[PDB]
Amino acid sequence: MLVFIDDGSTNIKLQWQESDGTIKQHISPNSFKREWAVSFGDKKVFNYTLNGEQYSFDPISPDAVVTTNIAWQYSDVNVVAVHHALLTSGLPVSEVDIVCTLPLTEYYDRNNQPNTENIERKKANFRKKITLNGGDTFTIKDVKVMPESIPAGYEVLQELDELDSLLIIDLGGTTLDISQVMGKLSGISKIYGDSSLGVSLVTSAVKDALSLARTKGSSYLADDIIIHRKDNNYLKQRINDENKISIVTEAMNEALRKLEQRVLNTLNEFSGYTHVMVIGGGAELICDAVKKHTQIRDERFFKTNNSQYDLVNGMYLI
Amino acid sequence: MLVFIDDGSTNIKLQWQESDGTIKQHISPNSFKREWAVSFGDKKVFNYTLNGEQYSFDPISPDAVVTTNIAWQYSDVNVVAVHHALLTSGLPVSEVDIVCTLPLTEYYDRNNQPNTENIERKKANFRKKITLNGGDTFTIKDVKVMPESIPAGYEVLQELDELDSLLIIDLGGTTLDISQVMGKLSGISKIYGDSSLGVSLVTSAVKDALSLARTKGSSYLADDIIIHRKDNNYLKQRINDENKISIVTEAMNEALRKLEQRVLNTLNEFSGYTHVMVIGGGAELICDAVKKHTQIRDERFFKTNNSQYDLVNGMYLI
Amino acid sequence: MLVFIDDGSTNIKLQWQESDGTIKQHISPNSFKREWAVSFGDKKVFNYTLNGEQYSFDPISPDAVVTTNIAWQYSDVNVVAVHHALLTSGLPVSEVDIVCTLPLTEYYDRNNQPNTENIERKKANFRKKITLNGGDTFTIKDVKVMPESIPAGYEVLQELDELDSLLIIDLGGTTLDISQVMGKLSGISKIYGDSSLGVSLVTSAVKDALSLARTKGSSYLADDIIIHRKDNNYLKQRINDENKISIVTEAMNEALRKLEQRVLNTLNEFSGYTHVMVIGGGAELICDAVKKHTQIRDERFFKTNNSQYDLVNGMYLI
Amino acid sequence: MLVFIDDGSTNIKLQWQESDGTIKQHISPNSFKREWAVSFGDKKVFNYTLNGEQYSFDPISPDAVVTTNIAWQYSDVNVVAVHHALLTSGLPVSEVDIVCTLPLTEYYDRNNQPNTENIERKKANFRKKITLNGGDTFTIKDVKVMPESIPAGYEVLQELDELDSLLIIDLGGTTLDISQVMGKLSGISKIYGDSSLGVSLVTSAVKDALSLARTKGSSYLADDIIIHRKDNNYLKQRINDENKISIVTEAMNEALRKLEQRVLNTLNEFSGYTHVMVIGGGAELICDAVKKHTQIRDERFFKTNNSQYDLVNGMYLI
Amino acid sequence: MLVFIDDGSTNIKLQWQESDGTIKQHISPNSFKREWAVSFGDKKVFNYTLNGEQYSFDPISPDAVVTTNIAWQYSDVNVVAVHHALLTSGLPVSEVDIVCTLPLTEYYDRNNQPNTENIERKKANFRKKITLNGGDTFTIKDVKVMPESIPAGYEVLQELDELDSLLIIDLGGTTLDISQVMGKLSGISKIYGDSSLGVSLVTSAVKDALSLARTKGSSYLADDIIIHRKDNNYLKQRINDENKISIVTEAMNEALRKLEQRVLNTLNEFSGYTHVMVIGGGAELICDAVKKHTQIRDERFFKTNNSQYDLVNGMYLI
Ligand SMILES: Nc1ncnc2c1ncn2[C@@H]1O[C@H](COP(=O)(O)OP(=O)(O)NP(=O)(O)O)[C@@H](O)[C@H]1O
Ligand SMILES: Nc1ncnc2c1ncn2[C@@H]1O[C@H](COP(=O)(O)OP(=O)(O)NP(=O)(O)O)[C@@H](O)[C@H]1O
Ligand SMILES: Nc1ncnc2c1ncn2[C@@H]1O[C@H](COP(=O)(O)OP(=O)(O)NP(=O)(O)O)[C@@H](O)[C@H]1O
Ligand SMILES: Nc1ncnc2c1ncn2[C@@H]1O[C@H](COP(=O)(O)OP(=O)(O)NP(=O)(O)O)[C@@H](O)[C@H]1O
Ligand SMILES: Nc1ncnc2c1ncn2[C@@H]1O[C@H](COP(=O)(O)OP(=O)(O)NP(=O)(O)O)[C@@H](O)[C@H]1O
Repeated sequence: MLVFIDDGSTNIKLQWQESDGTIKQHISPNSFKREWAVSFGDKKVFNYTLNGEQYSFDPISPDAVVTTNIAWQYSDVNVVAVHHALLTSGLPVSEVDIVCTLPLTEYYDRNNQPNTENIERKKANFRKKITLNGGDTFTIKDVKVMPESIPAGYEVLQELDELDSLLIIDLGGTTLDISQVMGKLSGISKIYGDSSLGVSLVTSAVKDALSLARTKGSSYLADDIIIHRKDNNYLKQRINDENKISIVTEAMNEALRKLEQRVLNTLNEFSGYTHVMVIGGGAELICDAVKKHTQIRDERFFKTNNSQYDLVNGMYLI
Repeated sequence: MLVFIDDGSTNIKLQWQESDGTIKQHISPNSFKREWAVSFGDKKVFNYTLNGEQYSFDPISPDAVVTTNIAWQYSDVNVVAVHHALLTSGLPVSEVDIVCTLPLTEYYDRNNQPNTENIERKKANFRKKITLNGGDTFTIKDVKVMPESIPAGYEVLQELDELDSLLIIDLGGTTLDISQVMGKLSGISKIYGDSSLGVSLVTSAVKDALSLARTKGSSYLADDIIIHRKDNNYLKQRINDENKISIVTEAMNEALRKLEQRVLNTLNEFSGYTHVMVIGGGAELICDAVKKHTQIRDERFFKTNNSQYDLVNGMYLI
Repeated sequence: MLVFIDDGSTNIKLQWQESDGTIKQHISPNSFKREWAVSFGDKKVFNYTLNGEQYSFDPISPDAVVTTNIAWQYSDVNVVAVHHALLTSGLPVSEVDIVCTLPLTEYYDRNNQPNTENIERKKANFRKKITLNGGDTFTIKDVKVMPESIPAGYEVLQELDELDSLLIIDLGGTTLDISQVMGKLSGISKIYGDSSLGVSLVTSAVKDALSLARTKGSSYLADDIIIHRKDNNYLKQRINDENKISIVTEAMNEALRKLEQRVLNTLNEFSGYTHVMVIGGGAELICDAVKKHTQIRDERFFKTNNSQYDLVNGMYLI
Repeated sequence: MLVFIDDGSTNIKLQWQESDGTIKQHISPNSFKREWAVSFGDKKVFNYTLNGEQYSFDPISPDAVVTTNIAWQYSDVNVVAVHHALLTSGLPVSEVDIVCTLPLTEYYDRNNQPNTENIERKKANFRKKITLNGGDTFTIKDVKVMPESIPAGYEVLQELDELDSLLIIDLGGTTLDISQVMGKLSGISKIYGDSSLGVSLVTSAVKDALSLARTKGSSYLADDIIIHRKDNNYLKQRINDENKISIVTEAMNEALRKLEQRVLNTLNEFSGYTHVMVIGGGAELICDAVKKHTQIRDERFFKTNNSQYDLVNGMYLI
Repeated sequence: MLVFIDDGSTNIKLQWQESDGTIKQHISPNSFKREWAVSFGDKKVFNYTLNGEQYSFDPISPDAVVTTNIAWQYSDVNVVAVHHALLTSGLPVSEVDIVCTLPLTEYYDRNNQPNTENIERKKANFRKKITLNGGDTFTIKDVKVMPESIPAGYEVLQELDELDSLLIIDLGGTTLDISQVMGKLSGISKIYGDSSLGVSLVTSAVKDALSLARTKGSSYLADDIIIHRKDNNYLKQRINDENKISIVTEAMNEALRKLEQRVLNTLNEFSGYTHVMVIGGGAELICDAVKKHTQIRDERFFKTNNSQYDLVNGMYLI
């Protein structure tokens, strides 16, 4: 099979069609500790070994390595993460072939051409050899790359025309990727990638707030707080023992407001967009401010019900 | 081949006869950005390099260089534009020979003789060396020039007589060129060229109106508005998000009315014309006001169905 | 060669015998604009330079200089006109010698002798130096003058007798020249020259009528109207766009009738004429009124088929 | 007030008597660009709006509209020009009444009577509505016309007699107006107007010479060169950067010599003048050649110290 | 005090006269990171808080925000920058009143009048409330604006005359501002502002070159390279560890040559300038090419010894 992995910093997204026309979407959060897991026998398992150090999954605790740093797309951790995600697919273990991502800024340069060097460093990373203990790993044979902007506009761009342009706003954990594509993928006017502007901004405050609230925890738990920002009762079941939900919520809310400003300022680098779309899990978080700031009328704004998956789906339906 | 390029400021017009008696008319809008295009592979392409800077096509966005300035007929951009136009001809890439234009005022002087200096500066411009990346460019060998007035009257002038005169009104993007030719090209009484009076007058207001309407765009898009001035529904599909079609249409209409006055005033420099013709894409825009102002009876007024092409056709059928 | 130029105000008439006994008659209308002609290469040409100003031919348009003023026989324009006429002869360019005209009043004075002063001013005018651009002009060496009356009667006067007299009426564009010659050129009784009575009278009304009819034009075009006064259809092909042929024809007809009166009044200054002849292009216009007013019987009235040329032929066949 | 405006093509001349017996002469050069002026606040101002287009003053640069064309006496520009001139008078803004000019040829026709049609078209032009921005314009109520020949001879004609005639030569920018008036305004023998023979002849060569000398400029600057033709040092302060003062001066001198010829030829249409006067700013330029050509003795030749103003003064002191 | 801040994109320039007739010039580079500075106590300090986010100075490292984007004249950063600059003046902290800049294109519009809207948005920006921690900030009371072209010509324009024109070329980091002012500030013929043509062109290539040379750095460091382009030894002390000075210098030199072309092309929009001046820090970089291209003689070309300060000085000495 050719199988699609959108390897994001925080979540691996898979698209893959079992020959029965069965196209499947499978997501896997990345949260890895640099040591093995301790067993009590009932499929408690998934300890991986690669180039000295070893790893195993941990969703909940600190010293799961933080992956918001830029160079995640050449990390050894990345290889671990992707293997682990595909090992929980429900696929027949085998050799297979894949397509993966690069961030917008990685492919390109001063004269807006493919950065073959960085593209190939990427391909080479998935050659690294890795062992899971009691069990065989899938083998990853052929690798190719796509950028992280275009394909999420795919369907919408089709029924657009030839003289108009769709602004695709991709906000991920690490990177804000913006592209303007004129009227189908007939043309791509302008791209922009800002690897310092991600959802990380608030997560990496709220981590510190949770530590103040005596809940020193994983990045994943912190994101779980951000996802359920609206229910104070839910947050009671996660913030360890306090009336100081109050310290955390306000610190979270302040830093949330301060994300918007810098993201919107970045948008005013582009103009002449006829249609505007917002994809990525972070779309949920900024959607209304964007829609309102760009004065687009309802029919020209498309924001989907599974924003998190738009990109890998697009990669597939090319 | 000898191939005919009417190189207008805004549109390159080509006439060229494949030896099978096949004479072809091909037009190409000029809209170029001073940087390369960004690829996704499916003949996405056409990045040109000449004397330091580089260029690529963009129909839609600002910072495509505005070519309404006078000196376009010695611009490096011009060379780019003409090469690009011929690269989309469907011709066998090769060495070839061409004829091109000069504006009426460029050929001539105080004692109404050829301005060999300006004629030769023109020829020399098409010697400039240029590279397109993955592909070979046609080579332009022998160059000659014709003026931008005479040849569009050619057929009509033939079946005129010898004692009467045809007024050819050429309105282009930059230049209003008027000539009076007595009874076939047996004689040419009077010429006149006004390089400050072009269609640009309205385009360069409506550009600013579109920016007010939050549609900061290419000259080409603005011309597309002017071409479809009559359908408010069409203009809904181009004016980005507004009841303020209203601001744009009136500003456009006012500036349109104010073109006519200055063009008609210019005509009252000539007299004794028996026959009147109007050529160029701009003919469409002023035709009725001229016809009515000059009190010519129907049989003496000739305005064609492809006004935009009259000149290059004339160049050819000499 | 000695070549004959009847230099009339409006038309240069040439007579010249190629040594093969080949006597040729060639006429050239004078209509000159004080600036050079504009080329498209196909023998488009004939720009002359003399004593500062320059000239070129224009048959059709105003600001061709009007030559009905008296002093035409010392004008610099005259030199231009005569050179131009001989340059279209089909002669081998060279040095040559010529005879030319003077009006009746110019040769003579109070005691009816040659006016050597005016005769010599005339000769000196054809010494003026003149350049045509790409080409050599004929050189005019020896010059002599004849008066504008006698020689047109030449053949008829021969077979007349010795006791009877022939009235020669020369009506030109500027001048009415009348002479009575008794019985061959054995004697010349009486001359009379009226330089204010020419065909100009009607031409210079009809010019203004044509301007009323929005056909502001050359003197030549106006004469072309006068020549084809009889065909309303012809005049439709020249009068620019009107039911107001009506304004022009009546104004022309009125002024035509008013010529006759003053010319006939002038004739009643002479008496005792046995034979009457009318020469010049204007003869056509007044012939019947004269014939009828002078009650001459048919056999004594001679009006030729090429009245325009009678004088230069006479100059030659002396 | 009844206020006198000699509206010449190039300069508006005003005469006007503040009720304190204060008669004032005020002149204003016409040089107008078809767009508004850009402010820095210190009475930087004078932007006028009339019938679509707008205007403001510019003395120095090209695309100030050239007003040497004939139809200036029905131009909308004319109205602008006259308003502007009167706005710099130092008059109390108000309703007022005026007398203005027409060229000699405009008043008259084939039967030498007032051309009421053209006289009234003139009157109607000054009804046009015009706005200056921050400020009120004078209102022009009652309008009458005078011809451009007679009144400049006024005083001199008074102390002439009744049997002799004064030739008034008016040379303006566009028009050569000549009149012969017998012995006071007791009679006017003959008029003549040549609207193609003005000072423009040299100005419109020297403009092109200045462009050759890389000094592409206003008509006004060119006239400023003509006015200071005698000081090479002055012309150093205006001709932008060159030893090629040499190219300009000779081209100017040649075209100057070639004016004289055609103007003198025009004079030989008149005769029997006892007294000769030369008025207009152009008088300065041709005075000596005329005086010498007409062999008038000193006491019969009157050429004034403010030739430019003779006409408007005459209009007033009728 | 009224104190003069020329707020340029890259450098704040101050002029201010301590009542002792003491006029002072003080410049401050803008380079700000969106987080606070870390102390070791010895006046290590200058952390500012405004509308959520905070800022502090950093000259040396990336993620100091790049201010070459257009909208810098309404940025919150701008307010920070200006406060910071004035906090290092050596002034008594207080309420004070200021004048500041706008770019040429910001003041004006289609009908060349003040753009009150943009002028007032500017004034309002300096109302924003800001806190520096341990210390009081100056309070900015009254604000007015001047354009970025005129005042740098001030002294020179005074001793010019009234019929000639001075071309002031302002090249800044973001904007090329050109103005032609006729003979003192008696008149201003033509302005032009190109906000896409700044020194940024080369800086924003050389930034990327430095990253190739493993010296990923601040804009300021990159400018420091450009300033000391001539000493290879100096550049050894800044380019981190390489024989590949070679990669950087050539990339810098190429992009430098390609600035000139586009700036000179822009100049050929103006003509008739008698005097030419070049101001701004960028003047140093293009001076010779301009001087040579415009063929001005030495005495008409003025380029000062503190080009960077010409504008704020002019603002003051109005
Ligand atoms: N439904 C959601 N509600 C709230 N927060 C969410 C939601 N989905 C995702 N997030 C958060 O947003 C973060 C970044 O968005 P996401 O699109 O998942 O990044 P990614 O694709 O994994 N990485 P990348 O695009 O490479 O930066 C996630 O890690 C979560 O913390
Ligand atoms: N069919 C049309 N309807 C309306 N506007 C048109 C049409 N065709 C052209 N135009 C407009 O008229 C402008 C100038 O006419 P055009 O003849 O196309 O110029 P050109 O020959 O390419 N250039 P030039 O003659 O050098 O100024 C175009 O750029 C369009 O904006
Ligand atoms: N065949 C003709 N029919 C009608 N009108 C004619 C004809 N030939 C000439 N004319 C008119 O008569 C005018 C004067 O007669 P023409 O004899 O041609 O003058 P000329 O000899 O050239 N000049 P001149 O004798 O010096 O006044 C011409 O200019 C024509 O307008
Ligand atoms: N004192 C002068 N010395 C030299 N040239 C002058 C002088 N005064 C005027 N001129 C030139 O002569 C031109 C025409 O003369 P002028 O009398 O000023 O015209 P006008 O009366 O304003 N116009 P008009 O009579 O309608 O053609 C001016 O535009 C100047 O170029
Ligand atoms: N002396 C110098 N030598 C070389 N480069 C310089 C010099 N001074 C300034 N520059 C460069 O030129 C750039 C822009 O010129 P500068 O006049 O400083 O801009 P500004 O006035 O601060 N901003 P703006 O006019 O709004 O674009 C600076 O940021 C430097 O990179």
